[PDB]
Amino acid sequence: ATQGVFTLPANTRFGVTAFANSSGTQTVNVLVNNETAATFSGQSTNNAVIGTQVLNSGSSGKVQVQVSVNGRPSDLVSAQVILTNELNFALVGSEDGTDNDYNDAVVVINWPLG
Amino acid sequence: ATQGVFTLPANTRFGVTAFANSSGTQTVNVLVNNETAATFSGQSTNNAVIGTQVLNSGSSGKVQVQVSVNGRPSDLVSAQVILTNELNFALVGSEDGTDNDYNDAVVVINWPLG
Amino acid sequence: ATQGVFTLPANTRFGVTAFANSSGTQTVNVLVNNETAATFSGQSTNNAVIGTQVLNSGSSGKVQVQVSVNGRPSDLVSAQVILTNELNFALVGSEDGTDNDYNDAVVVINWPLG
Amino acid sequence: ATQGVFTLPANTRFGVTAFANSSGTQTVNVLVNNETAATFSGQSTNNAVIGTQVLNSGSSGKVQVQVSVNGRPSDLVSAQVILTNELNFALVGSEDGTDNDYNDAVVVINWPLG
Amino acid sequence: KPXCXAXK
Ligand SMILES: *C(=O)C[C@@H]1O[C@@H](C)[C@@H](O)[C@@H](O)[C@@H]1O
Ligand SMILES: *C(=O)C[C@@H]1O[C@@H](C)[C@@H](O)[C@@H](O)[C@@H]1O
Ligand SMILES: *C(=O)C[C@@H]1O[C@@H](C)[C@@H](O)[C@@H](O)[C@@H]1O
Ligand SMILES: *C(=O)C[C@@H]1O[C@@H](C)[C@@H](O)[C@@H](O)[C@@H]1O
Ligand SMILES: [Ca+2]
Ligand SMILES: [Ca+2]
Ligand SMILES: [Ca+2]
Ligand SMILES: [Ca+2]
Ligand SMILES: [Ca+2]
Ligand SMILES: [Ca+2]
Ligand SMILES: [Ca+2]
Ligand SMILES: [Ca+2]
Repeated sequence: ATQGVFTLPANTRFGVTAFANSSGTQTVNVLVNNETAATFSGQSTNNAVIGTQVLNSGSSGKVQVQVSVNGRPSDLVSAQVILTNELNFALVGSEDGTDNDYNDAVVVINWPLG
Repeated sequence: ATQGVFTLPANTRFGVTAFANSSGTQTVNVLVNNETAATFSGQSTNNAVIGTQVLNSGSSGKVQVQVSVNGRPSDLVSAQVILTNELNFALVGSEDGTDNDYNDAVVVINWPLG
Repeated sequence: ATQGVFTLPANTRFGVTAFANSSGTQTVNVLVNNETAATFSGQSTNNAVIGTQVLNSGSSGKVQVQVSVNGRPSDLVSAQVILTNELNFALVGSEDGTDNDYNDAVVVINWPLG
Repeated sequence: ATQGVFTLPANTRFGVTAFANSSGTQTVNVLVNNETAATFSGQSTNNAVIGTQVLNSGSSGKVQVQVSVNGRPSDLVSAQVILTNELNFALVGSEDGTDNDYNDAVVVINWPLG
Repeated sequence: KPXCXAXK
């Protein structure tokens, strides 16, 4: 199944933050309606924050996370969780290698903000 | 029900990261086996990453998140989610007022690292 | 925080299924737009299904689960999870006593159907 | 990533319940420790409970859900969620065709029981 | 097909 794709409420601000846990340099692209809205890059094996930004889901609401390591797309796992019918998390893990820890880039999207 | 308490596997490194979305100054305390392991604070209505840290769950694996505003504990909501039977997120929202957006401090714990 | 309340898409069918795990007779009420749409009562310590039904979210989309035992409201915990940006689960646990297993009545809401 | 495999605590009873939403007949097999422990089959477009059973996770705790339609494996999506650090749900969706509703068989595993 | 259930 498709992973890393989330339908947010249209025209809504959201936060996106990425962490790295890999020997490979992670490139995280956050797309809004298939256009790159933020790009984070960095390397860490200690969960360093490699980027954080506030974006808007825009007129379509469509948000996608893509992760690559030196031009090779990583495999993604994802889900959305809603707490108290209000607080939303869209969560992504990714795998660039063979150990299947799925933490090589970890991406957290949260809304609403403010 | 109790919220903001999570049992991690013993002696496991994990990330903890806090975001602020409120006019009130947030204070986030992270306790590992009932000892204060991290304290973050800040004030943002735009999802500032007021703290991020790598901790170790220690001998018991007990992790507790507390949130307060100028000494007033916020009401917490939380859950843990596991993707592909391996990638873990422990999630906390909190409410310091009356609008019930539950985003006033948001805390994400993630493991494994590395 | 409020628990057991979920906003579904309007005019959408959903499944609701209740399981019992307690010495006490569980009564599960499902409200749609603040009006009772289904009620299930039964007793089991072996996860028996005490009711399962297809309901409509109606023009409002507001769904609330309440649980009581011998007339006393149980404490609820709940969350919603979305898989592959499509498949929705609204989950409720409840506690009628002191052991805090939160399984005394368990309610699973799923959509879409068909 | 692998889907439909979950590590439960050892020697723990759990419930497993399957729903159908498809024109195709669903076959759900539930494996514990790599042995088939329950099997359900049926056709519904209205969320029928095609089976529910109580199983023991045994010494391994390894539980796998497989879904097929006339012998053809469906594509699975899955996650595990924990409420109040105690109440566990392992969730599976499956897709037997091309519309990607992922509800064609839905499987919910819950523990603890009793 | 149709009327006897034949299909998928
Ligand atoms: C490359 O060595 C593999 C890569 O980096 C490792 C240190 C580890 O984080 C692994 O999960 C990742 O795929
Ligand atoms: C006022 O202090 C309330 C407070 O700050 C608002 C800007 C908003 O974030 C609200 O959710 C928060 O409780
Ligand atoms: C005891 O009566 C309390 C009650 O029933 C038990 C068998 C157990 O299921 C417990 O969780 C429930 O609260
Ligand atoms: C076969 O026609 C497709 C199949 O059954 C449909 C009624 C619908 O439930 C679809 O999601 C499923 O894949
Ligand atoms: Ca890896
Ligand atoms: Ca890694
Ligand atoms: Ca608030
Ligand atoms: Ca707020
Ligand atoms: Ca109980
Ligand atoms: Ca019980
Ligand atoms: Ca389908
Ligand atoms: Ca279907």
